[PDB]
Amino acid sequence: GVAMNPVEHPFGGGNHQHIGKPSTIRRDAPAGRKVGLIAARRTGRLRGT
Amino acid sequence: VNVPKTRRTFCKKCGKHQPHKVTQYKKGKDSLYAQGKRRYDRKQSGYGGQTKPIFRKKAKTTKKIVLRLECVEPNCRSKRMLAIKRCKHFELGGDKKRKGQVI
Amino acid sequence: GRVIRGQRKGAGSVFRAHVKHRKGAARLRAVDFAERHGYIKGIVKDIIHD
RNA sequence: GAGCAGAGUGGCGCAGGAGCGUGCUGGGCCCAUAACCCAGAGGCGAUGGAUCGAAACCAUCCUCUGCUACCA
RNA sequence: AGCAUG
RNA sequence: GAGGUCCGUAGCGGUCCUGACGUGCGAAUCGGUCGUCCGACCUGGGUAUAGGGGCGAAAGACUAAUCGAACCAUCUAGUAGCUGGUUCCCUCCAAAGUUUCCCUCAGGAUAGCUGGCGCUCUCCGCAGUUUUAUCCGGUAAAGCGAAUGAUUAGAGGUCUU
RNA sequence: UGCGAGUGCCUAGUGGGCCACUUUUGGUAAGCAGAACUGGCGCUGCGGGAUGAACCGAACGCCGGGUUAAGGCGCCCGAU
RNA sequence: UAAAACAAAGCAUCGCGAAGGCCCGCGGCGGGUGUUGACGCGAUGUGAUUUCUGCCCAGUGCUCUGAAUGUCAAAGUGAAGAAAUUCAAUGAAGCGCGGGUAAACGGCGGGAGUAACUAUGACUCUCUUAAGGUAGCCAAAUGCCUCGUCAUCUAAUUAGU
RNA sequence: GCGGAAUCAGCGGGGAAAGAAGACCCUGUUGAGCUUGACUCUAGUCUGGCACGGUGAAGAGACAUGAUCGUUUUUUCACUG
RNA sequence: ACAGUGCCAGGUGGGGAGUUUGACUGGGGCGGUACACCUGUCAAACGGUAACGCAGGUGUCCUAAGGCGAGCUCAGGGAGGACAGAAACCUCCCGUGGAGCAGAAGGGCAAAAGCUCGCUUGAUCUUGAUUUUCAGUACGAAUACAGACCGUGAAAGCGGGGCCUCACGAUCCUUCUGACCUUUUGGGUUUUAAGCAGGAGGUGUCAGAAAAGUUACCACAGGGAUAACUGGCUUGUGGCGGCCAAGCGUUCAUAGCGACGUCGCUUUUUGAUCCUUCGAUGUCGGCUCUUCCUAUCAUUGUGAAGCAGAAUUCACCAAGCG
Ligand SMILES: COC(=O)C[C@@](O)(CCC(C)(C)O)C(=O)O[C@@H]1C(OC)=C[C@]23CCCN2CCc2cc4c(cc2[C@H]13)OCO4
Ligand SMILES: [Mg+2]
Ligand SMILES: [Mg+2]
Ligand SMILES: [Mg+2]
Ligand SMILES: [Mg+2]
Ligand SMILES: [Mg+2]
Ligand SMILES: [Mg+2]
Ligand SMILES: [Mg+2]
Ligand SMILES: [Mg+2]
Ligand SMILES: [Mg+2]
Ligand SMILES: [Mg+2]
Ligand SMILES: [Mg+2]
Ligand SMILES: [Mg+2]
Ligand SMILES: [Mg+2]
Ligand SMILES: [Mg+2]
Ligand SMILES: [Mg+2]
Ligand SMILES: [Mg+2]
Ligand SMILES: [Mg+2]
Ligand SMILES: [Mg+2]
Ligand SMILES: [Mg+2]
Ligand SMILES: [Mg+2]
Ligand SMILES: [Mg+2]
Ligand SMILES: [Mg+2]
Ligand SMILES: [Mg+2]
Ligand SMILES: [Mg+2]
Ligand SMILES: [Mg+2]
Ligand SMILES: [Mg+2]
Ligand SMILES: [Mg+2]
Ligand SMILES: [Mg+2]
Ligand SMILES: [Mg+2]
Ligand SMILES: [Mg+2]
Ligand SMILES: [Mg+2]
Ligand SMILES: [Mg+2]
Ligand SMILES: [Mg+2]
Ligand SMILES: [Mg+2]
Ligand SMILES: [Mg+2]
Ligand SMILES: [Mg+2]
Ligand SMILES: [Mg+2]
Ligand SMILES: [Mg+2]
Ligand SMILES: [Mg+2]
Ligand SMILES: [Mg+2]
Ligand SMILES: [Mg+2]
Ligand SMILES: [Mg+2]
Ligand SMILES: [Mg+2]
Ligand SMILES: [Mg+2]
Ligand SMILES: [Mg+2]
Ligand SMILES: [Mg+2]
Ligand SMILES: [Mg+2]
Ligand SMILES: [Mg+2]
Ligand SMILES: [Mg+2]
Ligand SMILES: [Mg+2]
Ligand SMILES: [Mg+2]
Ligand SMILES: [Mg+2]
Ligand SMILES: [Mg+2]
Ligand SMILES: [Mg+2]
Ligand SMILES: [Zn+2]
Repeated sequence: GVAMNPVEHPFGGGNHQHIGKPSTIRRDAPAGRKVGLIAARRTGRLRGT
Repeated sequence: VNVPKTRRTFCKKCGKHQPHKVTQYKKGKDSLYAQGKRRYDRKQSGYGGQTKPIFRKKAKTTKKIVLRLECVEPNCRSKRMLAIKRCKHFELGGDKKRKGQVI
Repeated sequence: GRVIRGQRKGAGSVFRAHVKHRKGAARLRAVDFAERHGYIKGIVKDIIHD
């Protein structure tokens, strides 16, 4: 998504390839906005069970 | 500023100077059945979003202070609305400042 | 903006499953009197790749 | 150039009716030193004004540090 | 409980 | 005799010469030189996806020489404080770029400057002028042995420190 | 001293200005920027400044004669 | 503009046990994934292999629990009033309140003194933050000063190493 | 200062040469693409209320100084149409 | 008998829609407010008068710092008196204001407009007229009256805010106050609502829209009213050259130099301005090629040296050739 243009993905655009906004989003997001990690309870490298 | 709680001043109904209790006027609670309010409600009802302007660019920090004067005569009970110049601080019946004393 | 690809996948134009060479639905047999009370047997004829 | 912030015990800092921890001095403990204990001393960048009275408030100077200074 | 050095 | 293996035909593509041409053979072609060439390969036909939609190994790329929102008709003679144009003669009069207000500074409203039509009178009134009286002013000049603010140099006194 | 005055309607264009003698603010200065008074150019041709928007003279119906303004009178070129 | 861009295998997160996850649709017992079932479907980041992957949950996100003061709409309840009406109690989600999470977006200091010639300063004191840039790497396609300083390459090099 | 018909082959000084109502800059109370902590809305989605929408049995209640009987609010369990 | 559906209610909702994103300005941006006001000056002795001209101030404060009356005189200095002093308190003398009057500045003021006391609420109710900006419109502010009711003083008088010049705000909507007020519509009563008159809730872009960015993917109408490149005026800065003569040059101002001062030229630097050019005059360098200038490096001819020779400096005619 970061490799696209802002017209066609909420992640594209910018003079650097960066997301520019948190990837985690609420489950109650409209279609078009619901991209990335969906309603993540936890994120990062799992360390344990 | 400081204003005493009793003022001897003209009473329109009696036609002569009488004593008056002095208090501060506060704006009353808005009615739901004022003609303008119910016109506004009927215009808001529906689709179209907000219709009348909302004021945002406030500029004045101070409001004019308005004194409510109650005639003390037992059967007169007249009231007048009396405004004075605007000031940041206000009080009723403060202590009478006295000069020539240590501070 | 435009409709995004994950939003286009639900219209089923070019995102439908390629199912011409699939051999069928993999389903157990329908329940019946014999299966509910006793049993029946079958011979395993083929083992194929779909 | 224009904007902002900061000048105070030897050195780092707090803060309208001059202090903190460290440093220093003197005496304790110790064979002695550091550690520890008991005390003491040391001073609001400059100028003018408001206020009864200011390190603090308001202006002007002397230093210092940061943010800018685009577009052809 | 804490006890470094010559 | 394996390999998204190498050189290299056909095919597919399009590097460099920034070569040719550049009112061209051509609204993208030509030559030499190039990349790949058993694979994520090339290709006909059929078929599906249609405009704020499609499709995109992602360049805002392609969607009939049209794409950072196709094309056709209509609403529509859309709006323009902004450019350009605005058709015969003669006679008489003849300016303004200034005041106040406006999301006002390429624009208006308003006063001023103009013209036209008159009317009421005349054959006392007025004046971008002087004179005679009468007031008003604080600029040029001057002053600092006069106030305020500066500022140079010598004198004479004293116990005033 | 000079001169006929008063008064009412309707009204277009204009609301980018510029220059010069004296006064004058900013700026080193400017064919710079900003004001005061008067006159010009814009809206204006004509004689002179060789040439020129605003300089000097003078303002304009079509002509004949005469005379002047400012500026000129070696030749171009009218006039020592 | 053929590239350093995109893709890629690999790595790592996230949601979902079907009345479900993601998505389409004006609408229906509508439809795609789905002839599918976690070794799967869907959503993101990084980019083979080798070696590593430091600290921060203060901010902004996401997420788990609902009983303390809280707030909190419509409907319903009660009371007063002649009635419209007003008042009161009650009180969902969501915000606040309390945990977690950085292979989520992101972030990762300054000032003084000191070693027996100077120079550095391992060491000390101090103000401070959520944490104060760890392992590595460089005038790099990232360094203004800058044509940095040394060495090498040359007769001489703002170039290269 | 000077200048003499009509021409041919070259040439790139000049015509402030040609093409296109400057694409840079500014103005317009002209737009569009995109973004968000701009303003005003909105699809979707989460939650509450009323209707579809029934049958019982218990618990906690308001009722018609203890209990009973029959009116209703709610919690739980069970039933099916 | 809950999923679910129908209809309401609250939350979330750049997924999507519509729209806005001031002005002035030595181009625009950033900065600033010269956008509403006040004092001195500019400002040219009536009044008026500009620039992002100069020096400043304002969005307040005051139950008294408003109103009367009475009684006093201030800043400062001199001379004295236990502690006491540079500076506490007392006394006398001089003292035109050199003090104070809320604040910026200007004006004004001495048995007061200053200081201290006494009594008070003219900072109240009402209709007109006038001045200031001005269009002779509004607001704000102010001035003379007039009619009530009061304060104060023995009284004449003075007072409807602050000694004067600033300190503030329309339509619509809401809110309070006032009348034995009018309407609330076929008639009557009572709530309610609407009127009329006076205050308040505010628009600081202050005669008063409700409002964030980016475009190097861009478009349109125009603009030389307006920048970037060239040309024009100017020459601060840059470059070059003079005049004077403290000193240097072991002596010696001037062979060669030349401080402190001062006068110019040039348009090969940069600025300053915005006159031409936005229905287009092709932007830096390098290559190639021509010509011109002199402010002369070398070459020809000369003059001076702190010129013995050699080499080297200063200057003159001189751009022919490098
Ligand atoms: C086909 O059109 C052209 O030639 C191209 C063009 O638009 C390109 C614009 C730009 C230069 C900014 O790229 C242009 O050249 O601009 C203008 C031009 O047009 C012909 C002539 C002008 C006008 C007077 C002399 N000068 C010559 C060049 C020039 C150079 C500039 C500059 C402005 C100009 C202008 O500003 C920075 O340097
Ligand atoms: Mg891209
Ligand atoms: Mg988007
Ligand atoms: Mg960032
Ligand atoms: Mg509604
Ligand atoms: Mg191969
Ligand atoms: Mg090959
Ligand atoms: Mg190519
Ligand atoms: Mg070519
Ligand atoms: Mg050709
Ligand atoms: Mg569709
Ligand atoms: Mg492809
Ligand atoms: Mg469009
Ligand atoms: Mg206009
Ligand atoms: Mg307005
Ligand atoms: Mg025009
Ligand atoms: Mg004067
Ligand atoms: Mg004078
Ligand atoms: Mg001028
Ligand atoms: Mg004209
Ligand atoms: Mg005329
Ligand atoms: Mg004329
Ligand atoms: Mg001449
Ligand atoms: Mg004649
Ligand atoms: Mg002549
Ligand atoms: Mg990641
Ligand atoms: Mg990390
Ligand atoms: Mg957190
Ligand atoms: Mg390091
Ligand atoms: Mg080389
Ligand atoms: Mg290197
Ligand atoms: Mg040519
Ligand atoms: Mg144009
Ligand atoms: Mg155009
Ligand atoms: Mg405008
Ligand atoms: Mg728009
Ligand atoms: Mg918002
Ligand atoms: Mg949204
Ligand atoms: Mg939008
Ligand atoms: Mg503007
Ligand atoms: Mg005058
Ligand atoms: Mg008196
Ligand atoms: Mg009276
Ligand atoms: Mg007074
Ligand atoms: Mg209105
Ligand atoms: Mg770009
Ligand atoms: Mg792009
Ligand atoms: Mg111009
Ligand atoms: Mg130029
Ligand atoms: Mg010079
Ligand atoms: Mg000598
Ligand atoms: Mg001009
Ligand atoms: Mg040309
Ligand atoms: Mg051309
Ligand atoms: Mg010469
Ligand atoms: Zn009364």
